Amino acid sequence: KHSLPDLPYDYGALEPHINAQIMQLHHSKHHAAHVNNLNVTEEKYQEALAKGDVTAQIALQPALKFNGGGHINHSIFWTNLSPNGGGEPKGELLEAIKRDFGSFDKFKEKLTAASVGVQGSGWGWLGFNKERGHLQIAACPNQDPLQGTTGLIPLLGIDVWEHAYYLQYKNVRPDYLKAIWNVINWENVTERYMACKK
Amino acid sequence: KHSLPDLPYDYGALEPHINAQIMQLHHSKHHAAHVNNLNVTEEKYQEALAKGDVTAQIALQPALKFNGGGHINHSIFWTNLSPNGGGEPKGELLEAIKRDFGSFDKFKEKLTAASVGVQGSGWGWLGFNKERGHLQIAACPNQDPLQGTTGLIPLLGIDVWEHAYYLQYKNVRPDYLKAIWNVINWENVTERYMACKK
Amino acid sequence: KHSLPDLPYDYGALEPHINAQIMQLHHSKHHAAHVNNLNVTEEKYQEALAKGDVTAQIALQPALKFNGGGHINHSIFWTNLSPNGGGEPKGELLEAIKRDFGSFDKFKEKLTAASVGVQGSGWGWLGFNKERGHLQIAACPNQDPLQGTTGLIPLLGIDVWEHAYYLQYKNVRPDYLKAIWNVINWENVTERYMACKK
Amino acid sequence: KHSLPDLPYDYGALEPHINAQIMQLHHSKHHAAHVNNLNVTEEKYQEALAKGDVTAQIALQPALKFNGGGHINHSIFWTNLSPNGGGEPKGELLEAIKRDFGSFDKFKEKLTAASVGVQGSGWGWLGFNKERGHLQIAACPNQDPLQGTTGLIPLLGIDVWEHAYYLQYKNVRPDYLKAIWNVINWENVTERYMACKK
Ligand SMILES: [Mn+2]
Ligand SMILES: [Mn+2]
Ligand SMILES: [Mn+2]
Ligand SMILES: [Mn+2]
Repeated sequence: KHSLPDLPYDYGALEPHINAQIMQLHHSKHHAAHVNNLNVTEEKYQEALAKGDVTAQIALQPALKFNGGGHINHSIFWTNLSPNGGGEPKGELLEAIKRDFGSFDKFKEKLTAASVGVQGSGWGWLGFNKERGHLQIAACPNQDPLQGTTGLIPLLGIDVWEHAYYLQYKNVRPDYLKAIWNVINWENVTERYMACKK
Repeated sequence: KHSLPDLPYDYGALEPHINAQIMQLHHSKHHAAHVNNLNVTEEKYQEALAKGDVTAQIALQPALKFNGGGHINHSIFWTNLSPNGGGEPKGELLEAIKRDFGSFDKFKEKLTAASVGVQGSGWGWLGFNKERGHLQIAACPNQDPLQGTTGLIPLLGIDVWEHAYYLQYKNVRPDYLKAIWNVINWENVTERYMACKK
Repeated sequence: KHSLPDLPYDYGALEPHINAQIMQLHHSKHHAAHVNNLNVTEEKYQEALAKGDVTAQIALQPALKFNGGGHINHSIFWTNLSPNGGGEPKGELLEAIKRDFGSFDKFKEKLTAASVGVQGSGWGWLGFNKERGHLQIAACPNQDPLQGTTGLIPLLGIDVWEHAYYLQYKNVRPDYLKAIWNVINWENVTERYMACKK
Repeated sequence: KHSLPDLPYDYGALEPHINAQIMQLHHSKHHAAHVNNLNVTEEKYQEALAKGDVTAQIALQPALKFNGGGHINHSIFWTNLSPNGGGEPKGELLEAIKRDFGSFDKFKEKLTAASVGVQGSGWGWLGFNKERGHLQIAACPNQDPLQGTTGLIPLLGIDVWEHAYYLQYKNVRPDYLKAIWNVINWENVTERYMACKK
């Protein structure tokens, strides 16, 4: 049974970068719905699987990927942010960024571009390519999860669905991108990165 | 050269169903952006086409469909709404609705379902299948335009991108859908339908 | 579990419309591989579901849809053909074909077009739309199954993957489509169609 | 106006790795049809563009990408092969492969996996990522061209559509992949790679 995880901070902890109304709706409504729907879908898949009903398993894929992915994505997203975040990472993660993108600032331009480049709903990601052994930027549509659809280990995700920023920045997604850099929990991203050094 | 058409009414003409801030942003920003992006992309295609640069033509497709589609969809959308709208259509359109969907209410349930069913950004459409000579409902992702991607002639469209309802209804897309029926310009939908019968 | 069904005829029973080597490979190798891969994938999904591993479920979707779809599609296809086939259906099925497509010949022109119109691998289908209560022609990419991805009930399928015809007709898919009508099992298609009106 | 490029060798020049029947059909029929379809589509697109018909432009995208990509892909493919090729590439290309994939053998395994991994019709590619300045392996569906859809510069392509191997290898695609390494034109692959060093 999946559950809506608790945020590591209060709804207004990311102000003024991401306002309180967005955090509350995003978490209590959007993420919550993904969780509730995911549980129903999984139960239905178990029933279809037990019956060897292939058509039913196939028909359930859209809801499983969408809500299952949404659960994966938002859960990671909350840990990627912090009221004590911002600045730049340090140590091995910082060195990997320089090595793979030239500089931290160049990395920001790249992740920003991937995030701004999404037409429609989606996510921008900084990931780790296990076979190439280096960092890699990628964009995902709707709620398609990074690992489940590309194989890359997610380290940092940026939600660019309109509900992630509209109330505060309206149509100007770029302003939202410039703002979010102020609340990134580089400690969490670093931990996720080191988990790859397994 | 494509141009941003003026709305058929003022920004606040659709209150309280779709508020003034939504109408103004939707038209002055989202649609406005599609129009220029479309014109720039077409001029770019003209140059690639002239040079027989196939890679260039292919790389421009996402922008052309997204903004070209954005222009087509929103242009139809404004005409589909009216401060004097609402109610039910009459004549041949209504009879086709009864014939193809059973009743006006059943049709409403079906278009609402298709619209509510869009995962991510998209549109819900009531269209006309010229091949079969009857009505047909369909959903399109992002800005993919109905006729250009399915062959169906657009009669009535419902924008379900979060920017079309979020500032007012937040995450409750179903409440937006319920509200929009109050401003449907059935005169315009009937016109588009009869034109398929020219 | 799932197992490879036996053909309702010998591998060379559809000559000279579809030669023996194609029937043999298509059934004993292609469909066979789909079954074996399906069983393995279902087992993997059962494990991922039990552990609540959503990423694993997502990652397995491509293999599940492709091989599960492959098993579904080929199983129907074998029953849709017969050495004692060809001609035209009768009774209610023919009645619906005339009503929904104008005539049997127009129907053939339409399904033929949808089949030849597949760019890449896929299938052409004559299905039944339960909601609208009438026939509907649709095309599906790769092994995506008709009902699982469109909701339409499959009645007659035309495999347009190159392995369904290349050994005999090479690149000329139209020649293959022209020939297959000589072996369509209208008894089976009528049976499927009657099962829908229940 | 686009034209079918002559092969750099005779149809039976790649025996016994890729027989003469496949080479003749692949070039004179498959590639040839893409060229014709491309010219016809480009012309129709020019007509639509001139009249500002956005719907017409969108409707033509599938045929343009499919046949334009087809022309791009096969044109590169022909130059990627040679009766005097095979073995390992000489010069910097090999050092780059060692750097980015560990060794030549590892490189072959990955490109083979990416090629065998295509479900349905498609291509396997060894490309060059200009932004990251290193080699990168990717797979593309149907005829979607590498540079046009991913931005990666094509260096070596492996056609895995069934028409590229079925007449000779039937369903055993892995045997086709094994055999193709014997005719790789590393001179051309290096030529394409050096053009990326700029
Ligand atoms: Mn979100
Ligand atoms: Mn909109
Ligand atoms: Mn098949
Ligand atoms: Mn080919």
